[PDB]
Amino acid sequence: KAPSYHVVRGDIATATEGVIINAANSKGQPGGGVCGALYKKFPESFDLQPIEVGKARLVKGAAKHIIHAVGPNFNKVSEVEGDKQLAEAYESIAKIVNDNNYKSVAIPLLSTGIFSGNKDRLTQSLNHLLTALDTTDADVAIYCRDKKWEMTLKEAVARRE
Ligand SMILES: Nc1ncnc2c1ncn2[C@@H]1O[C@H](COP(=O)(O)OP(=O)(O)OC[C@H]2O[C@@H](O)[C@H](O)[C@@H]2O)[C@@H](O)[C@H]1O
Repeated sequence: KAPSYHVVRGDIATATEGVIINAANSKGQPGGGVCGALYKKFPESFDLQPIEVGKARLVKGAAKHIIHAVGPNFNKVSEVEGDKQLAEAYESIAKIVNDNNYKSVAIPLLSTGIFSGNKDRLTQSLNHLLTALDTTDADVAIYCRDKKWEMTLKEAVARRE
C-alpha cells in the first residue's frame, strides 16, 4: 500500500485527477483561492453546506469528485490548535481517499493562502499532507502556484525516499 507524490505548479481547477481536494471554509460557500477556482469550473461538486473545521466532505459531480476540506484559519486560531486542525483536515481527506478507494488525487496546500494569517506555511502544510496521505494508496498531485513554492515542494517530496 504505497502512495506517490508529485508536484504541479498550476491552477488545481485544471487537474486531470478525478478527485480534487478543495480548501474550504466552515460555511461551505465560495471562495477566493482554490475554492473560488473550483466553484468557477465545477459548481456541481459543491453542496454549499457547512463543514466542521478539520473535517472534510465528498461531493460528487459528473466531471469531478471534490473533497471539500476545512483547514484552520490562522487568523482565528492559535498556532497549536491550528496545527491540530490542519493535521485533522488532512487526515479527514485520507479517510475519504481510503473509504472510496481513490487511486489518484489532487491536493492543494491547505491553510497556506487565505487562511495562512500571512505566514509562509508551505512546510507546515506539506508535512501534514504527507503524514495523512502516507496512509493511502493514492498517486497524489500536490498543487501549488508559486515557482518558488514549486522548487521547495519538489525538493521536500524528493528528500522523502
Ligand atoms: N487555483 C489554484 N490552484 C492551485 N493552488 C492555488 C490556487 N489558488 C490558490 N492556490 C494556493 O493554494 C494554497 C491554499 O490557499 P487558499 O486557496 O486560500 O486556501 P486556505 O489558505 O486554506 O484558505 C481557505 C479559505 O479561502 C477561501 O477561498 C475558502 O472558501 C476558505 O474560506 C495557497 O498556497 C494558494 O496560493
